[PDB]
Amino acid sequence: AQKIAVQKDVDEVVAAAQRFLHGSGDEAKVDLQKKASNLVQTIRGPIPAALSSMEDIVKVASLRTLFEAGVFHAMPKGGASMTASEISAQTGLDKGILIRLMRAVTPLGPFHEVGEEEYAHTPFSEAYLTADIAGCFPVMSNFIFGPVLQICDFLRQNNWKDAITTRNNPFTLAHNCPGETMFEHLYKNSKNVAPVTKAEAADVDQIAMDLYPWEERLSDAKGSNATLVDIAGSHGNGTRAIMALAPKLNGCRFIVQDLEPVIGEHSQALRAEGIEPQVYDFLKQEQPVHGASIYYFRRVFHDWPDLPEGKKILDNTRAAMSREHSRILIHDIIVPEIGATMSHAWQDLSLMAIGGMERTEKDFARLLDIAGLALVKVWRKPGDMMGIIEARLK
Amino acid sequence: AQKIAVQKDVDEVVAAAQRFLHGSGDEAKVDLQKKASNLVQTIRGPIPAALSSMEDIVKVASLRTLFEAGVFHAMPKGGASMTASEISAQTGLDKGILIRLMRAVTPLGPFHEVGEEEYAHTPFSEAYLTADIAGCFPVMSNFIFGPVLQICDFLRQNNWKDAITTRNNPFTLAHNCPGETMFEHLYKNSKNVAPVTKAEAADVDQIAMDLYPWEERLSDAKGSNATLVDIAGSHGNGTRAIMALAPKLNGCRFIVQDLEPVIGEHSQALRAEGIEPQVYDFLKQEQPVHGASIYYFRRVFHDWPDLPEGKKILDNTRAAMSREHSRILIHDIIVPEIGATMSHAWQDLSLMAIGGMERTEKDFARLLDIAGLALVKVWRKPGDMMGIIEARLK
Ligand SMILES: C=CC(C)(C)[C@@]12C=C(O)C(=O)N3/C(=C/c4c[nH]cn4)C(=O)N[C@]31N(OC)c1ccccc12
Ligand SMILES: C=CC(C)(C)[C@@]12C=C(O)C(=O)N3/C(=C/c4c[nH]cn4)C(=O)N[C@]31N(OC)c1ccccc12
Ligand SMILES: Nc1ncnc2c1ncn2[C@@H]1O[C@H](C[C@@H](N)CC[C@H](N)C(=O)O)[C@@H](O)[C@H]1O
Ligand SMILES: Nc1ncnc2c1ncn2[C@@H]1O[C@H](C[C@@H](N)CC[C@H](N)C(=O)O)[C@@H](O)[C@H]1O
Repeated sequence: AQKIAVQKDVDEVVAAAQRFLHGSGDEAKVDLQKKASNLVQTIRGPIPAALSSMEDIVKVASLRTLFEAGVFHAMPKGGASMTASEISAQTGLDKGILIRLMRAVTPLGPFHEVGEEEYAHTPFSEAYLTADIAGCFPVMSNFIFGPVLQICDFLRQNNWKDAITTRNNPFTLAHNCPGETMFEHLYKNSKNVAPVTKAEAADVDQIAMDLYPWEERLSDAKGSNATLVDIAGSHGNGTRAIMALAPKLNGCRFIVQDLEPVIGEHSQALRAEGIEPQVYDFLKQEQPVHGASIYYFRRVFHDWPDLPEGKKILDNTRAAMSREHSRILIHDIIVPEIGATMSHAWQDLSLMAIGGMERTEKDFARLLDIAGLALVKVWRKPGDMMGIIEARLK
Repeated sequence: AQKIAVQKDVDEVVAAAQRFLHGSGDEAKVDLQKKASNLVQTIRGPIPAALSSMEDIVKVASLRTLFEAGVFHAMPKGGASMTASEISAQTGLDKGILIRLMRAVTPLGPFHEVGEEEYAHTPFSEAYLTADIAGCFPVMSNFIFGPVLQICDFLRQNNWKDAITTRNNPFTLAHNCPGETMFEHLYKNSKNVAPVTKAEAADVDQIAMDLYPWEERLSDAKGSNATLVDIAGSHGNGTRAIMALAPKLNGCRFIVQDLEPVIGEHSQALRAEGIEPQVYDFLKQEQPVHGASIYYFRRVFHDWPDLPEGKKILDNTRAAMSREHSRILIHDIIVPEIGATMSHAWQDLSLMAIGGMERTEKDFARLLDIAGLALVKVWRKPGDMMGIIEARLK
């Protein structure tokens, strides 16, 4: 047979493993994870591997059900087992459904099938209980997955032309709410604000904030100029990072603006840590606080297309700047023009469903020129997916 | 670090590989594919691996869009490349959308990113163009995936109780058609009949038909008794298999019954190969042809719950039998009670969305007793997922 295929792929895994296990602080790790995948695919063969999409779908379905139904929380941590019966008992999910669902997440899924109707946690299932995953994953599976699946349906309505807008997209199609942006439609139900703000807090790859010199720029600023605004700062974790990074400071104003339901959830937590909670909308208003150090956008612009909303953000902010004292900092993923990762692809293509997108370097170039903005410098410590786009008035 | 984790998992892959590469005609292969997956998961780590559900989702989305938009067919086979521009040109899918979508299916996806806006087929993407995958995959992604994703939503409506029925399920919820069974709602639009009949024809794991002695049983039958009926035979590929298996025959009637839109698509193809195309409905009618060799159900019962429809099938067929001359053959997956595969899980849990299910041996036991039917013998050549349930009147 073509068992030969397996050998070559095993060899490469073995090879790539050896490399990974004697480098330092990267390409090695990614390459090995890639050669590891090739093996699985090669073992299965092209035709059986095409069935992976169906397998993948039920697994995401069943994981989502199980997590919502309280199964992850009812099951004992540390790998102690529990029965179908005892689980169903504590959650009220149909023991027959639960048994069937479990089959999707034991054979390889993050659970362990100890024995007949007997299941256990592993660290991979327990990872779904951590702040990052537990804040992120439910929101995505309740509100985003179904839309991403309907991308095909939306573009088919336009004979594969790009009709996507912020208010007419696979999200509005799937949740039947044409005209509303994703945020608008979620915040209308107030029960959603807390989960969504937690999801907005999720930072799985640990964003690097020592990427650009805060201490230097902010404390070379005299008086009213010395003040940073985290626009759409949400929680404010970005601000707190910055503040931690430079305490080499005087009395410096630190403001976190965002919509009202967001400002509610985090306000007095922010007053506490010493930050001004300001309610602001960069779509219906011009930027209030004038002539500041820098106006800082973190994981904001990828929510938006270049026009209309993209230009209006930067235009409503040009209003309150200073030709040479203020500066603008966009902090977001910079997609390579070749060799994108699945980390790149899943964030970008999810946004696609709500009319957002992740931007190339040349994509950020277009955005700046459109708003008559001059690129000062792009900060990136490569081996790191996010850079900062620094810019000024032309 | 815990680079140790990678080593142990590499070792096991290497080990399981060596075993697989000196067995014969199985557990070896599955175990290696399992240890291969562990490695990928271990390399990524529990928290980053939880993000695999999001990655998996966009990949299925983007594959579905690309295949529908005609990209798989526009691209040259054999690994010759083609540009974003030349592809968009031949399909009219937005070159900007196409570029973004491609990122989900190059890094590991079945395509190869030759260079900037330059992509190529590999045998893994070309596999999507084969009869099995190309008949199966579109139907699933258009009609089934979205429902499977909404399993959680449906059961949440019932506080995780099992409300699922053949006409009230995640399918009726997602496609908004409460009251219709999956088949009813698809056949209402006649453009769907041809794709769905091709999907029904899909047989990816190559079902074993030499599993039970046709030559022996059929040709020990005198006269009007000697006649087999493939109920819901669709295409009739099952019948043709059987006929090929025994030509050691006299003039033996071979009938393939199914609903009308199915009988249309395949009728004169079946008359041709010498088979009686009969229109029949085992929900609204009793079984016409009386006292036959055997009544044969292939990949039928997993479309149905035990009651109502399950019992009514066997009851409408008991009508036309012979206490000791006729026999009933259910041919379907037999789920193990432990160590289910993802192959088991994806078929069962998809059905779950339309109120169907795959059955245990003890599950088939319940079904038989409920219809007052006696188990003669279960045929299985293990290492093979499907058996036959042979049964008679009690
Ligand atoms: C789900 C709601 C939001 C959290 C608001 C989110 C919006 C953001 O602006 C954002 O930063 N996000 C995430 C960051 C992250 C990075 N590592 C772990 N989490 C994230 O998962 N989901 C989102 N995201 O991004 C891919 C979305 C995609 C489609 C709709 C909405 C969003
Ligand atoms: C999609 C429509 C059907 C083909 C009618 C199908 C019904 C069957 O009875 C069947 O046998 N099927 C398949 C067999 C197969 C085995 N290996 C490759 N294909 C299959 O994919 N899809 C289905 N299937 O089963 C998991 C479904 C699941 C949910 C709804 C409908 C179905
Ligand atoms: N019209 C709007 N005006 C101002 N902020 C908005 C608007 N729409 C959405 N947002 C906020 O943009 C933020 C997007 C967040 N994902 C980013 C928050 C934060 N900068 C972070 O990096 O995590 C949310 O907090 C939104 O509430
Ligand atoms: N009420 C019904 N009565 C008779 N056949 C039905 C009914 N509903 C669905 N079917 C058929 O059941 C079959 C299910 C197929 N997946 C199986 C066909 C074939 N036995 C095979 O193994 O591939 C389809 O051909 C349906 O048209």
